[PDB]
Amino acid sequence: RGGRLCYCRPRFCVCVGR
Repeated sequence: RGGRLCYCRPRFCVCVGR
C-alpha cells in the first residue's frame, strides 16, 4: 500500500496509514 504506520511506545506513540 502507500504506507501503514501504527505503533505505540511509552516513549512516543501514534497510528497513521493512508
